[PDB]
Amino acid sequence: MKTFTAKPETVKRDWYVVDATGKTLGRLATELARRLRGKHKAEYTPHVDTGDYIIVLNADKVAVTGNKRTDKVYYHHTGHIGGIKQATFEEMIARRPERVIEIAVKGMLPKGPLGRAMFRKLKVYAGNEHNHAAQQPQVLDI
Amino acid sequence: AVQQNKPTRSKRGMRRSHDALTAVTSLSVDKTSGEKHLRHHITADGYYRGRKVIAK
Amino acid sequence: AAAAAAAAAAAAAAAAAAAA
Amino acid sequence: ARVKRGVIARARHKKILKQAKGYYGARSRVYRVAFQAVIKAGQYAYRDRRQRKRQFRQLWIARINAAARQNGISYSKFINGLKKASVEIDRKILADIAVFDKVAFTALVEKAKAALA
Amino acid sequence: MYAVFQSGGKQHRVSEGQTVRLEKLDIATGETVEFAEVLMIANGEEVKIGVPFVDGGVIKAEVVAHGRGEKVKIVKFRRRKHYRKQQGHRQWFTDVKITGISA
Amino acid sequence: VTGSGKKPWRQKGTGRARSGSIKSPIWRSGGVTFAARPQDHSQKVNKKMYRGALKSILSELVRQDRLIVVEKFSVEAPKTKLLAQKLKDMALEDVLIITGELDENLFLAARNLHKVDVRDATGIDPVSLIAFDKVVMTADAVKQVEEMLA
Amino acid sequence: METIAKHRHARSSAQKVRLVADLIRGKKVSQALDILTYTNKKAAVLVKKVLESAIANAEHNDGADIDDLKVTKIFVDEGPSMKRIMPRAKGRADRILKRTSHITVVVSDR
RNA sequence: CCCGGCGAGGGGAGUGAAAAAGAACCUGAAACCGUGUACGUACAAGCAGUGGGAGCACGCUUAGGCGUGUGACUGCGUACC
RNA sequence: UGUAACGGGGCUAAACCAUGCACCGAAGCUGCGGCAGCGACGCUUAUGCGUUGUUGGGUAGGGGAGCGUUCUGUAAGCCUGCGAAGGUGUGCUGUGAGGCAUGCUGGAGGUAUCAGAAGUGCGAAUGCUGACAUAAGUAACGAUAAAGCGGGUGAAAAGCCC
Repeated sequence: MKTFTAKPETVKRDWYVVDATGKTLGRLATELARRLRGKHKAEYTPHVDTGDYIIVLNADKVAVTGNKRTDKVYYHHTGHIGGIKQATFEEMIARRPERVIEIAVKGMLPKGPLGRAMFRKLKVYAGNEHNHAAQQPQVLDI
Repeated sequence: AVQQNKPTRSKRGMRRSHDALTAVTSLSVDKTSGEKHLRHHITADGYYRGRKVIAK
Repeated sequence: AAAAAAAAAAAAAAAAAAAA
Repeated sequence: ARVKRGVIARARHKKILKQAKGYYGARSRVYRVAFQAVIKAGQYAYRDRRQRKRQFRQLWIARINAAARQNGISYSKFINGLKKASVEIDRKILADIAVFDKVAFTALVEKAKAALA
Repeated sequence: MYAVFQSGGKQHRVSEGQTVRLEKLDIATGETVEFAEVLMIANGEEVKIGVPFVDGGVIKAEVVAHGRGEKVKIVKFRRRKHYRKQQGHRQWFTDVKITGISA
Repeated sequence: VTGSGKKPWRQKGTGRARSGSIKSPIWRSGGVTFAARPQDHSQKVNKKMYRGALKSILSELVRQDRLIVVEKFSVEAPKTKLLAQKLKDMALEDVLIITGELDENLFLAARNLHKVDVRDATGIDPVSLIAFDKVVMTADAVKQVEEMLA
Repeated sequence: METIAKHRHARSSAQKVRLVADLIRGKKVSQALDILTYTNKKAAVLVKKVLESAIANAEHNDGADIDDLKVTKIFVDEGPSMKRIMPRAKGRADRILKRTSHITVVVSDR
């Protein structure tokens, strides 16, 4: 009847490192969200923090196929006037490749606080270099 | 205008956050007047740095 | 400790109908 | 034979208000808006009373899923293995026993992978 | 320390020597009632079974009283109507103390 | 009401109250919509229910042996210390002292002590039998009690 | 010591008297008396009189020191409101209150 | 008697069985408004509660993993007539 | 008004069609514990019981059962100053209305049980009265005929007296 529960001292947070080259857009993000949600590990449940750090490599070589290299719309609106700020996969890569992963995870994570804690766990970089190897990411490129 | 709706108690104490008098640490001492006086003004016996201004 | 208080009943209307 | 309406007013109120504590602002203070509150309160209790056995029957399923995933098979394939095993269904709540002993859970897994097979 | 068994409207794991308060079944205060519908053994020695039932073991336990439930207030209410019903329910309970897995 | 019809608004134009009156019953003055007055509270009850009662009630004291026929319980003089001993010596209290017979010193003396009141055979009713449990009557009283009732 | 202090029927705007409890809440005596007399408000010289009287009982009524008195609790409670009327205008009058307080100083031990 | 303006008012001191019985005086609720203590709360949107539920203070749960108070977070949930 | 003619992310199969298998999913259905209504069957007598069937979403509406409050009767009876009612907290309890026990306050009356009668139960009527909020320390402080100084008194003077 009565259960184990999570506590943020009874979940040991972990460093993982995930590919991006052979990986494919939104199908990399479901791997992020998956891990984030704590259904890759022993737990109680998502209902408190279940995040656990995880790091993409590039964000430039994530495949978007031919027909969304063509145009995948991304919308944004600034709440002013006529508004509207529009970018494509492409214009994003111009302008911080990182964003094609931040927007992906955002709408695959609920509301504010626990997605916003669970933004902090995921890191986003452009280029496959490591730059934080010192807090021992352990392989999970797979 | 004429308001609508009843503000909550919270919303009162929230405005009254900013309401209060500045604690100047009013009392102060000169070596010309050891009195316990408000600085940059009268000591209550006319002095300011010494020198009686008062005749009343 | 005297008290005197009445009630009021006079109009606050002055404004005129819309679209007859 | 004038009846003064007991003290029965703010005595039957006195119940509600004491069972209506803990509430931010006038939600508890005011008798009107601590009665249309008390209604809604009970309504939810009664609502969620059944939602208990939903939200747990999500919580369980979730975690049985993760467990088995890491090991071998999927959720679908698993559960249909406690089934195919017979009296050892083990419920869904108590299908999870992996919290303090993963290998306790893992035995069912392996046993069930062969029942399926 | 697991071995689940039919407790009727529920089933329950074994906690060994530690009291459990469960849904009322039957039996007057005092007296032992045994659950030989035990259908898993894995008491930390990792003695798995997968088959229907455990033949030859019981889960023994002593009833240290039974009693009524506790009240929670049942309103069935429909707004815009004229309808409320208030209703009290408090259940009943069997307690076990547990002494089982005895061969 | 001691009020009047004076109207505390001059129709709509203002919204202090929809009431036209200070002779309303919902007012501070009040009025009350179904105000008390003279009302009847007397019931018929047949003469054969009346007798009917005092016959079942009679024949209930008998089954509960508490009906006492003792004679010459009349008192010689106003002095209630004689009407004390009359009950006491026969180990009675809570009495009616009910007889059709006429002794006025007996009616007078019965008035003091509120565990006994003046009762007569011809004056007979239920409630008085029922409360004042011992029931005291002369041989003559019963003989008359028959014709009066049944 | 422990002594209370009330000036009941203080005519004074009560939201304003609340402001000046805070001003010297728990900051010893013998400088908390000085501040009031050299700051703003005539609420200052109304709670001031209550203050030096609380002290004076903490003297004479047991005590002998202002050296070991801290103004532990100081509040002010809403006092009886003085009902009046305002001819507001255009045949409308309103009960207009001369709002009031019970100035309460409570000095204790330091 | 004391503070204060031979103030008001209050505090003491006695009166009294009681003065939270002190004259606005019986008992003095409730709304309303404070003060203290414990706990919570300053990146998070919505009938503000409810189910789950972490952490914390208390009663230690006075051996026991519990109760009381609170409720981060999270699943629900559009007031009443 | 801004994607807003996939819920959204996102997706090139996670789409779409066909087939098949598995699982999820409700207050449904089943399990378990417990309740009540009617019908029936046995036991059995105002009787009431057990057994069993089945039923129990519910406004308008009809019927059927009760609680409580104030009073009168049962009451110079009972309870109570070794502390009633009411107020204010808790535990226990009942299907519920509620009740019961009890701590604190309080300083006196209150009333088992059963029955009788009602000004008999309140959130709503721009209800009514009374109390106190709210906007708020906001608006305004009643003339655009300006006051300023120095004395005086008094505890305190911009406004008063001179």
